[PDB]
Amino acid sequence: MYLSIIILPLLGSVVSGFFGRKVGVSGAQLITCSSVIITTILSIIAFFEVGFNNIPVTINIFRWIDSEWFIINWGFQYDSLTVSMLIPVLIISSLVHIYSISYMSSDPHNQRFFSYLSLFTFMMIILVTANNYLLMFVGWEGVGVCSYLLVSFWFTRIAANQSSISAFLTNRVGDCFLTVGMFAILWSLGNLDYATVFSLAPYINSNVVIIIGICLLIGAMAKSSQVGLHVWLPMAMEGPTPVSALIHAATMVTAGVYLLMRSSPLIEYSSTVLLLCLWLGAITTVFSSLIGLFQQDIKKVIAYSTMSQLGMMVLSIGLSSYNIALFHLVNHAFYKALLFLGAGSVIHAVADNQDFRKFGGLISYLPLTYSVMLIASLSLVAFPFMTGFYSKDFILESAYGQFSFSGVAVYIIATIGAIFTTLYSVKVLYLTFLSNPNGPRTYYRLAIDNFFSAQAIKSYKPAHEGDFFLTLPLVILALFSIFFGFITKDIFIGLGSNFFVDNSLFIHPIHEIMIDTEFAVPVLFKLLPFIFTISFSVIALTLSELLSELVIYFKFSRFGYNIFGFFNQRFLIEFFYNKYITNLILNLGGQITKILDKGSIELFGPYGLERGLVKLSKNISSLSTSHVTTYALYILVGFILYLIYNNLLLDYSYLLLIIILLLLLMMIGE
Amino acid sequence: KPNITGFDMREFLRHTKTPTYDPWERHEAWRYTGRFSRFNRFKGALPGFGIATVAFTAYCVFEH
Amino acid sequence: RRRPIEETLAEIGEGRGIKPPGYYERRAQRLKEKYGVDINPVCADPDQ
Amino acid sequence: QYDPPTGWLWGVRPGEKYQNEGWEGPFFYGFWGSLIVFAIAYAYKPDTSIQTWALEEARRRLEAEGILEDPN
Amino acid sequence: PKIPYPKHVWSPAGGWYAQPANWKQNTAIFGLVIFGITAMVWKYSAEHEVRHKMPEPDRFYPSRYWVKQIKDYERAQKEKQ
Amino acid sequence: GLQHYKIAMDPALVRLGSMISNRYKYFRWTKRTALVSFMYVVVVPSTIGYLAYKTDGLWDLRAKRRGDLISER
Amino acid sequence: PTPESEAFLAKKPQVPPTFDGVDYEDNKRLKQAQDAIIREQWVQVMMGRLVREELSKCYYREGVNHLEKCGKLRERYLQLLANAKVKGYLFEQQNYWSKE
Amino acid sequence: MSLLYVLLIIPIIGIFLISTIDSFYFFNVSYYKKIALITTILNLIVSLIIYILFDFSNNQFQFIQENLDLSFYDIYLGVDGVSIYFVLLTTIIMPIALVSNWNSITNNIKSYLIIMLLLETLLLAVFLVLDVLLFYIFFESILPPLFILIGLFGSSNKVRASFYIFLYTLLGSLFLLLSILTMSSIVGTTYFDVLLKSSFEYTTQLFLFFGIFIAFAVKTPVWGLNSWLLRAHVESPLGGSIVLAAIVLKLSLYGVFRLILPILPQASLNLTYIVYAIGAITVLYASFSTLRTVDVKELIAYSSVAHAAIYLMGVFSNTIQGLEGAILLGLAHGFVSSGLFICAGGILYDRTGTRLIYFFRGLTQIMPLFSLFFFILCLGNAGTPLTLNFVGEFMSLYGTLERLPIAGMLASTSIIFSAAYSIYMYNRIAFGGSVSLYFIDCFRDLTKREFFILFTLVSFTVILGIYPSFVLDGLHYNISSVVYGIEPNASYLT
Amino acid sequence: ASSFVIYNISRPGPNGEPSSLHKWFSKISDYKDEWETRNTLMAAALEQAAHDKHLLLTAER
Ligand SMILES: CCCCCCCCCCCCO[C@@H]1O[C@H](CO)[C@@H](O[C@H]2O[C@H](CO)[C@@H](O)[C@H](O)[C@H]2O)[C@H](O)[C@H]1O
Ligand SMILES: CCCCCCCCCCCCO[C@@H]1O[C@H](CO)[C@@H](O[C@H]2O[C@H](CO)[C@@H](O)[C@H](O)[C@H]2O)[C@H](O)[C@H]1O
Ligand SMILES: CCCCCCCCCCCCO[C@@H]1O[C@H](CO)[C@@H](O[C@H]2O[C@H](CO)[C@@H](O)[C@H](O)[C@H]2O)[C@H](O)[C@H]1O
Ligand SMILES: CCCCCCCCCCCCO[C@@H]1O[C@H](CO)[C@@H](O[C@H]2O[C@H](CO)[C@@H](O)[C@H](O)[C@H]2O)[C@H](O)[C@H]1O
Repeated sequence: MYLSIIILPLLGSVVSGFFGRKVGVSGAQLITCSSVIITTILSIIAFFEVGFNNIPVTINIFRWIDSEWFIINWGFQYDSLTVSMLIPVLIISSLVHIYSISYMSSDPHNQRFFSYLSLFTFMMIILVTANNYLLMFVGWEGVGVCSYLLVSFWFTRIAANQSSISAFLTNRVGDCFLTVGMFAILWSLGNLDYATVFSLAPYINSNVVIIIGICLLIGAMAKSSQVGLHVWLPMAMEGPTPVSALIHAATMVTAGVYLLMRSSPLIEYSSTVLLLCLWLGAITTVFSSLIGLFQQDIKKVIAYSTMSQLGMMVLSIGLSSYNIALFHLVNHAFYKALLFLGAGSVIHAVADNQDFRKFGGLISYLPLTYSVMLIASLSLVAFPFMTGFYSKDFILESAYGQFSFSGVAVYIIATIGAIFTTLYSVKVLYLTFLSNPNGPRTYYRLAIDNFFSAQAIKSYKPAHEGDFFLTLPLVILALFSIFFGFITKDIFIGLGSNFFVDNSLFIHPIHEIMIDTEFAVPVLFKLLPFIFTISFSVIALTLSELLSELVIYFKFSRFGYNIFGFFNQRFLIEFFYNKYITNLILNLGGQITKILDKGSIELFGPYGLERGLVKLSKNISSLSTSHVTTYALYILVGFILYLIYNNLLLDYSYLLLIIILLLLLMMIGE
Repeated sequence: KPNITGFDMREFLRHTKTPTYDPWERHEAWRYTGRFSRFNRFKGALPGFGIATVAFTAYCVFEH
Repeated sequence: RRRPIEETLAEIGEGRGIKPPGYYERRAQRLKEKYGVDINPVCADPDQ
Repeated sequence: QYDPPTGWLWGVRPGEKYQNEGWEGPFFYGFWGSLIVFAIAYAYKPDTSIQTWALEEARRRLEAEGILEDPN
Repeated sequence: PKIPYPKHVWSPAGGWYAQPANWKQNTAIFGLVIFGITAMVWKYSAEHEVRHKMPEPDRFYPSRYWVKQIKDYERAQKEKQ
Repeated sequence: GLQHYKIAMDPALVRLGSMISNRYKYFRWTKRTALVSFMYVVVVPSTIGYLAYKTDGLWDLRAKRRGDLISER
Repeated sequence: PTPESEAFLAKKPQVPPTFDGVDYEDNKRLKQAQDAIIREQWVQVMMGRLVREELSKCYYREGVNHLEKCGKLRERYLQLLANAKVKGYLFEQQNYWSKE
Repeated sequence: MSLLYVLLIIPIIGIFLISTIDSFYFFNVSYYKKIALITTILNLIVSLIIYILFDFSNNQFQFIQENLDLSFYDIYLGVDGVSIYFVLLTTIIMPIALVSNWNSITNNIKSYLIIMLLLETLLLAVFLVLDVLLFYIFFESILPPLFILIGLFGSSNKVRASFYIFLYTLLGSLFLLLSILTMSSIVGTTYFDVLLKSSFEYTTQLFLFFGIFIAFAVKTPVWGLNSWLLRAHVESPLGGSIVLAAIVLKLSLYGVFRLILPILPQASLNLTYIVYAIGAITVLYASFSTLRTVDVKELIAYSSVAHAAIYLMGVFSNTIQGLEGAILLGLAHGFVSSGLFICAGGILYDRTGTRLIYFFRGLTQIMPLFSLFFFILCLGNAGTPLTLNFVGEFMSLYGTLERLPIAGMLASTSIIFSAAYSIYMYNRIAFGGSVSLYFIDCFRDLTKREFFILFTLVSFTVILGIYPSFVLDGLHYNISSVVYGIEPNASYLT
Repeated sequence: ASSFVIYNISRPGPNGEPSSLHKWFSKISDYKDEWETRNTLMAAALEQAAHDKHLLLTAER
C-alpha cells in the first residue's frame, strides 16, 4: 500500500502524456483524476496507520548511488511528519484535478495539462517520503521541472516564457546551495540518510552545523519564496489558475518549509540559523503584505498573500516551534487553495479579466463564490475560531512568548504585517463583489430587462457561476476552512502531545517556549491581533465605500505618488535584478565572446601567428632572386658567421639574440 | 509660476466628485441604481448571518 | 621504487589526505600552538 | 465537441505506408536485439563486485563483536 | 469557437481536441493495466515494508490483513496457553 | 546536400551572422581591449589561483565533532 | 560465525596487506600485495556501512529516546568514519615507514 | 587470437568489403551503408560479450594474449574496469553516428563510411593498448581521418575548422610526446605494469606534469585554448560531430588515469590548485559565453567545454567519489551531447539549412515529438536528477569540494549556469512564441529514423541515471588503484 | 511483463543453490589464474628488455 501511494499518480501521468491519443480528453481526465483520488484515499488511511499508532514504515527498493561511504537508496520512510504533509498535498491535488475539468474544458490541450498535474503530485510525494536528502532533492528538482512545465503551459505567450525562466533559474540558485549543503553533510558524516544525520547531529562540530544550516536555509528561500529569492513566485501567476492553486500556493511553496521541519533534529543544534530563520520570516511577512495592498491583479494579490504566510512558517521555525509551523502549513493549503479557486471562478465569469478596476457588483451574480471567499478571507485574517485562527495567532503569541528582543521585535513586525493583510483582504472582497460595477455592462446585463429585440435567444453573457466540477471543490474546501483547525488542534498544538515523538519534529528542551506561551503572554497581546483586524477592516471599508475621496488625495500627492508606486513596483527588487544582475551577466557573456574568444585569444594565438608568419615568410622568400652573384655573397656571409662564432668563443646566447633580431627584421615590411 | 497648460493639481482634486451635470450622466446611471444601489450591494454581504443569528438564539435559550 | 617516508613528506607535506601514522597527535600540537585551544572530541556514548 | 484524432506519424500520409530506408533491419534486430540479449544474459552474470566480497567479510568481523548477531 | 490547427501534426498527447470514438474501450484497457501494475507493487510493499512496532490487537490498522511481517507476528501471537 | 524546406532568409540577419563569423579579422589592440583582456585572462585567474593556494588543505570536515577544530593547519 | 562463502575463497588474499619484504620485480607477489591492501580498506568501509544500517534501525525503533539507546552504535560508526577511507596502495607501495 | 583483437579486425574487414563489392556487381550506395552498419553492430555484440565475461574485482589486465616475441614497437591489448566502459561507449555510439547521418551525406559515401570504420578501430585501440607510447600512437592516429572528414563532408567554414583541429591537436600532443619519451628513457619501457611500479623523483614528476597537462589542457579543452572545438564540431558533418564530442573528448579524460594518477602523484597533488584555478575559470567563462552564442550547433559545442571542466576537476580530487563521478560525467556527456548535436546538426540544419537561433521559434507547435526529446536532452545537459548527468556532476563536484573547497564552490555554480543556457536555448526554439514567420512552408516532424536514435540515446541517459550501479560496480576496485594517500591507523600494517 | 518474468526466473533461490544457467555462466568465465600467469610472464620479459635497452644504449664509447 505504502509504495502504491507513490506509484499511482505516476502511472496516470504516463497514460495521459504518452497515450493521450488513445484515451482522449475524457479518458485522460478520468484516469488522471481517478488515480489521484485513489491515492488520496490510501493516504488518509496511512495517516491513521502511521501517526495515530506511532508506527513508522520503512521500505527500501534498490540502491541509487553506491560508492565508498556513499549508499543512497530508492527508499521511503513514512513517519508522523510524512503523513502530515501528504494530506494537504493529496486532498488539494485531488480537488484541483476535479476543478480543472470545468476550468480547462475549452482549452485545446487537456491531455498535456492533466499529465503535468499528475506529474507534479508524483514529484511532491517523492519529496516528502524519501529516506535521504538526495532522494528528497529528486522531488525538489522534479517539482521545479513541473512548475516550469505548468507556468509555460501556453508557450505561445512570451510573458509566460519569461516567467517560467524566472521560476526555473531562481530555484536553481537555491539548488546550488542545497547541493553545497548536502556536500557538507556527506563530507562530515559520510552519508546523507535522515537516521544517520539526526542520530549523529548532537555531536558534530558546531561550526559544521552552521554551514549545513545556512545552506539548507538559502535553498529554502527560493522554494518558499522568502524575500531574498522571491521574485519568481508572483510571476508564476502566468500559468493557468488551477496550477497557481496547487503548485504556487498550496504545495511546492511549502517544500522549503518542509526541508527545515524535516531537518529539525539537525538545525536545532545551531541557534545561529534559528535567528536567521526567524528574521527571514518576519521580513517576508511585511515585505509581501505591503506589496499585495497596492496590486491591481487579483492573482498577484493572492500570490503575495501566500508569501506572507510562508514568512509566518519560517518565523515559527526560527522560533523553534515546528509543530506550530506544520499546523500553519496544513491549515493554509486549505484556505489559500480556496481563495485561488474562488478567484479563478470570478476570472472565468468575467471574460478572463484579472483587474479589480474592472470588477464591481457581482455579489448577486456569484453568491456562492462570494461567501466561499468570505470563508477563506476570515481564516486568512485569522478571525476567531476559524481554521487559520489556531495556526496564525499561535505564531504571534509564541513570538512574544519567547521573551527575547528578537521575539518581541518579530511580534511587532508580524502584527504590522497582519494589519496590511486585513487591508488587502477588504480590497479583494470589496472591489470584486461589494463596490459599484467598474466593468462593461455585458457582465451585468440580464434577460429580465430587455436590451434586445431580434437577438433575445443569445448574447447576454451575465457573469454566471460555473458547473458542478467547479463548485464541488469550493464547497469542500470551505468546510475545511471552518473546522479543520479545531478538529486537529490537539494533534499539532497540544500541550504535551506525543504525535511527533518518533523524532520527526525534535525540539530541544532549551528552546521550548510552549508553557510560557500558554501562561506568560499577557491577554492584551494575546487579543491584540483581533482588535486590529476588526478596527482596520471597518476603517478600510469606510475609506473604500463611504469616504472614497481621501485615497484619491493620497495618490495625487507627490508623497503618496511615490509610496504607491514603490509598493506597486514590489520594492523595485525586479528593477535592480534585471539591471544589475541579469543584464550584467549578459554583458559579461558578450565581452568574453566579443573581446576575448573572437578577440585577443585569436590575435594572441592562431590568427596572429597566421598573419605574422605569412608576412615573415614572404620577406625571407624575397631574398631568393635566383642570381648566382647574390647567392655567392650569401654563402660567404654564412661562412663568416660560422667562423666568428667558433673562433671568438662568443656566448651561445649572443647567437640567439642575432636569430631573434634577424627573424623580427623580416617581420617588418618595407 | 503656473504652467502653460491650465492644469493645476489642487483644482484637479477639487473636481474629484460626482459632477452636477454630465453629458454621459445617463450612460452611467445604471451602475448606481437597482442591483447597484447602496443597500442592494451590501444586502447580502454577510450571507448566513441572518439565518444563523435566529438559529443560535434558539440554542441559546436552553435554560427552560 | 620505494623511498623513505621523510623524503616524500618534504616535497608534498602531511595533510591533503596524506595522514602519516602520528598525524593526529602532531595536529593537536600544531593546533594548540597556533589556536591556543586543546582538542578533546566528545564521547557520543552516554555510557562510558 | 471533440475533434477526431489526426496527424501523420513518421510523416506518412493517410494514403501510403512507411517505406523502409535500409537502416531499419540491422538497427531493430542487431542493435536493439543485442541489448535485450545482453540484458537477459546480465541477470545470470556472476557478481564479482568488491562490495559483495567486502560485505561478507565485514559481517564476519562485526559478528565477532556484539554489533552483528551470528547464526552460530 | 475552436482554434484552427494543422491536421497533419501527430502528437502522442492527442493534439488540439483529440477524443477517439473508441476512447472508452482504450481507457478501460489502460485502467486494467494500471490496476495490474499497481497490484504488483502492492504485493512488493506487503513483503518488504518494515515496521519496528506492531499494532494493537483491537486497534484499527487495516495493514494487518496483507503485510507479511505483521501477519507473521499476529499468527505467532495467536499461540498461547 | 539534401534540399531543405523554404526559409525566408532575412538579408539583415544573414549579414549579421556573417558579421559574427568574420569579426576576429578586425580585432585590434587598443587601450580598452588590452584592459579587458588583462583583467579576464590574468587578474581573475591569478586571484582564484591565489586563494586556491592559501586555503589548500586548510579545512577537513570528516568525523570532526565538538571539541575538534575544522582547521587542519 | 556466518560460513565463509565459496565466492569468498577465490578472491580471498593469500598474503598480508603489506609491501615490506616484497620483491617488486616478482610481479606475482607484488600484485597480490596491491590486492591485499585494497581488500582490507574495503572491508573496513563496508564494516561502517553495516554499523550504519543497524544505527538506522535503532533510530526508527527508539524514536524519541534514540539519544540514550543507540550510543554504542554511534561510537562504532564514528570510530570507523575517522579511520576507514579507500586510499589505495600507491603511497604505501612507494614509501616505507620504519615504525621506530 | 584474443577477443580484444577481434574488436579491431571487424571494422577493418568492413573497410575491405565496401572497397570490393563494386567488383562483384555500379552497386547501390544503400548496399555500402548496410555493410558499414552491420559491421558496427557486430563490434557492439563482441563488446557486450566481453562485458559479460569481465571480472569486476580483478587487478590483472584481462583478455590479454601471450606475445612472447618482443620488438621495438608491439601491440599489447588488455582490459581493466577503468577502460571497459569507454570501449562500450565507443561501440554504442558508432552505430548511431552512422544511422544519424544516413541520408545527409549524399556524395563521397564510400569514403565517408571508410573513415568512420577506420576511426572506430583507432578509437577502440586507444582504450585497449597497455603501453603509453602505443596510447600516444592511437591518441594521435585519428588526426588524418578527421582532417579529411571535415574537409570532404563539412559545412562552409570547413577548411579553417579542419586546420584548427589538426594543428592544435598536433601541437598540444607533441608536448605529451616529450614527456612520454623521458619516462621511457628513465624506465626502459612504457608497458603499464613496469611503468606503474616505478616512482619518479619529484622534479622529474613536476616536469613530466608540464607536458602531459599542456597536451590535456589543449585536448580537454580549457577556455583560452578551445577555439579548435568551436570550429571543428560546428563545421564537422553530423556524424563527425557525434564522434568528436562523445569519444575523442574523452581520450584526455581516460589518459589521466594512465599518464598522471598512477605515475606522477606528488606532482598532481602539489599542482592541483593550478588545475582547479583553470577548471574554475573555464566553468564560468565558457558558461557566460554560451549564453550569448547565436549558432545552435556552436551552443552545443560550448556546453561541452563547461562539462569537461567539471570532470577534469573530478580526476584531480584524489577522492574515490570524484574519480568515479568523472567517468560517469564523461559517459553521461557521451549520450546527451550526441542527442543535442543530432537535434541541432541533424534535424534543424536538415530542414532549414541554417544554424542561427534568430530563425527558430515555436517549433513545438508543428514538431511535438522533436520538442519532447529536445526537452529531455536539455534537462540532462542541465544535470537534472533521473539522468546519469546528475550523478556524475554530483560526485565530480563533491570530490572537487573535498580536495580544495573554494574551487568546488565556484564549480558548483555550474548548477545555475548550465541550467540558464539549456532552458534559454530550449525556450527560444521549441517555445518562445508561435511557429516562426521565417518558415515559408511547414516542416515535417521526426522521422522513424530521427525518433529512434533520439529515443535510444535518451533511454541510455535515463536508465543509467536511475541505476548507475550498472557502471559503478565495475569501476570500484580499479578506481581504488589510482588514489594517493594514507590514513594514520589504516596504513603500514604488521 | 517480460522484465517481471525474466527477473523472477533468474533469481537464485531460498538459500544459495544457483540455477543451471548461473552454473554455466560462472563456469565459462572462470579464468582462475590464467590472466595472472600470462601477465606475470609478459611483465617479466618487458622488465628484462628495459634492462637490456639500458645496457646497449649506455655503453662505453
Ligand atoms: C562545506 C564547504 C566549506 C567547508 C570548509 C570551510 C570551513 C570553514 C571553517 C572555519 C572555522 C575553522 O576553524 C575555526 O578557525 C578559526 C580561525 O579562523 C578559529 O576560531 C577561534 O577564534 C578565536 C581566536 O581568534 C578562538 O579563541 C576561538 O576559540 C575560536 O572561535 C578556530 O580555529 C575555529 O573556530
Ligand atoms: C596555441 C596557438 C594555436 C595553435 C596552433 C593552431 C594554428 C591554427 C592555424 C590555422 C590557420 C588557418 O589556416 C588557413 O585558414 C584559411 C581560412 O582563413 C584557409 O583558406 C581557405 O578558406 C578560405 C575561407 O575564405 C577559402 O577561400 C578557401 O577554402 C581557402 O583559401 C587556409 O587553407 C588555411 O591554411
Ligand atoms: C590564453 C592564451 C593562450 C596563448 C597560447 C600561445 C598563443 C600564441 C602566442 C603568440 C601569438 C602571436 O601573437 C601575435 O603575433 C603577431 C606578430 O606578428 C602580432 O600580429 C599582429 O601584430 C600587429 C598587432 O600588434 C599587427 O599590426 C600585425 O598586422 C599582426 O602581425 C600580434 O601582435 C600578436 O598578438
Ligand atoms: C593517412 C592518410 C589519411 C587517411 C584518412 C582516411 C581516408 C579514407 C579515404 C577512403 C578511400 C577513398 O575513397 C574513395 O573515394 C573515391 C572518390 O573519388 C571513390 O571513387 C569513386 O567515387 C564515386 C563513387 O560513385 C564515383 O562517382 C567516382 O567517379 C569514383 O572515383 C572510391 O570508390 C572511394 O573508395
